[PDB]
Amino acid sequence: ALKRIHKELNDLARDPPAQCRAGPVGDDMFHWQATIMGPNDSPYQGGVFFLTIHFPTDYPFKPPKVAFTTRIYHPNINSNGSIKLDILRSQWSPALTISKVLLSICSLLCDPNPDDPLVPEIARIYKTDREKYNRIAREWTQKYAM
Amino acid sequence: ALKRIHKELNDLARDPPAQCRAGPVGDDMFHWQATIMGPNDSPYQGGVFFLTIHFPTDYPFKPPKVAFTTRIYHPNINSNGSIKLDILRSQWSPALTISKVLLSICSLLCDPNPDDPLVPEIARIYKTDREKYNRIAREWTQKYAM
Amino acid sequence: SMQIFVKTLTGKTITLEVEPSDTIENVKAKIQDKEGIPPDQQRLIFAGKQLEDGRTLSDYNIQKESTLHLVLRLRGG
Amino acid sequence: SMQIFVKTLTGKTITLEVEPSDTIENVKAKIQDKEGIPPDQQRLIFAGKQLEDGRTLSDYNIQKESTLHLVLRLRGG
Amino acid sequence: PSFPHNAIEPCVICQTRPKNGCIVHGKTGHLMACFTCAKKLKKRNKPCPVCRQPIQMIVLTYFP
Amino acid sequence: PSFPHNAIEPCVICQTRPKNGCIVHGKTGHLMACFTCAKKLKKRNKPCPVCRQPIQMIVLTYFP
Ligand SMILES: [Zn+2]
Ligand SMILES: [Zn+2]
Ligand SMILES: [Zn+2]
Ligand SMILES: [Zn+2]
Repeated sequence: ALKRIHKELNDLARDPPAQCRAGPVGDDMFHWQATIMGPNDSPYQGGVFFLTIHFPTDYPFKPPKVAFTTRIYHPNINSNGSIKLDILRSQWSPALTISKVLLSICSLLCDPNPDDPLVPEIARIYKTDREKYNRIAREWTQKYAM
Repeated sequence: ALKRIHKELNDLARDPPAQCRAGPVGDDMFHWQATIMGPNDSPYQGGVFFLTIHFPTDYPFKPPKVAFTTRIYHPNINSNGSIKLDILRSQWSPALTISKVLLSICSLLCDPNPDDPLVPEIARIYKTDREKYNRIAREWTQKYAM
Repeated sequence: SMQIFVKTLTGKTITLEVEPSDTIENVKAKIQDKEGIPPDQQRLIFAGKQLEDGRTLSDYNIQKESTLHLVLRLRGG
Repeated sequence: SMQIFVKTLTGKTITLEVEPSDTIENVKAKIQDKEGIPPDQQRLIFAGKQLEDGRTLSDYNIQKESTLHLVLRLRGG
Repeated sequence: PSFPHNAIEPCVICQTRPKNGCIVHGKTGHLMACFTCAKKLKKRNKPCPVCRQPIQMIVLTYFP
Repeated sequence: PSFPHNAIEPCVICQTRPKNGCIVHGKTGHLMACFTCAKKLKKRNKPCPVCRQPIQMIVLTYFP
């Protein structure tokens, strides 16, 4: 795992995805912090969202544990920062990297799945009143991610 | 075929084998002349043997036709210069090159098969009187290949 | 008309020859031809946005020497 | 003990680690390990002479950085 | 035509061994992991890391 | 670790197309011909040019 994690860290220094950064918290190469900047034109714009990453000992055969530390208004992310996303569970691939996972999560922000939601109340508002969804997401971005 | 034959010819020009040479007869890329030096310690020693090579149109899927021009005393090569050798027939491989075929023929000279011969009379002498076989092969080398 | 780049899942970068009017569907068909990845397993990302199959490169302001980012088909739930 | 070269069927050259006491059988087993060619389809040549399975590298005066030539198993008939 | 310049880069999983563990699925294969890591993927019930097609077989790939 | 520097060289038969036609036999494969040339060998019931094992299948091989 360690050599693969080192390789991913070097890739993030050299050529990170536009809105995404990640690196070890301190001495522990298996515990990272990440940031996603709020995508341009989304209600998350101007926001910085922190995540924790714990690599398992048999990474990359097993997925990293990824959760938001910053509160965010989204149907597939709860207030505890749990991300319900298939690539973090049964649809993980050892060819995915932290870089690709953070880019994948960033794309989930711009295009949520309200049909099979983690937070039904937020999904309901997303489907029925997009401008209300966007208003609340913008308020949460100002309140929690700035 | 033509591009593969050109590639083999360029390899022979650039990195010539010690005791084997081959190249086109004039301007027909599908008709080559080759020379093999008599292997050291064999009764062919100090001999130069001329061969003709005719590449078929579907080379290298089909083998080259290879025949001795120089007369040679051997149980698996007749006085017409026909070589009865499995890699020139059913056991041909498209991965074989003229270079590897000429090396293979050179090794057939030192390691005849008298049990399934092209020339039964020569096979009989090979099995019963090796020194007589070697004497006749040496005489043919002096007479035809020197 | 113009070249665009795709950073594939492994970080390998490939070059496509495209028209700004090309559908995302056609770009995924070209990725399948070069990489043997079925379109339904391709999620293309530009400026953090997933690229939808019936839209065009021009619809996402993808220009000469833009880089598309290929990740795996994903599903939030 | 010593390195020798094999010019394989395609003209690619590989390096073997061997002892002069190694049987030709063992050298072919090492070629199988590196290149996936079964010993019974290997014919090794060192002076226009085929190398026989039960004999050793030392029996053919094969020394440090000698080049063995690999062709396909053949039989005259 | 264009040739696989990335063929000499190491196994994307272990970042050490050569790409000699071909993942076969129907008429196609993805070669980007070593035979050791590819056998781990098959053993641990994983599909192809790159295209998610089931792993039919792992082929120890030689380049003659 | 021995990396395939020869993987970028063209098909040893046609000397034009890339080495993308893997010749599969049991748990091993020889990659030194293009898919087109390899399919010709399989179609005509020819063995592996390099090791003479029968051809189980031809795999169109990608380096993703
Ligand atoms: Zn590996
Ligand atoms: Zn695959
Ligand atoms: Zn070919
Ligand atoms: Zn083979």
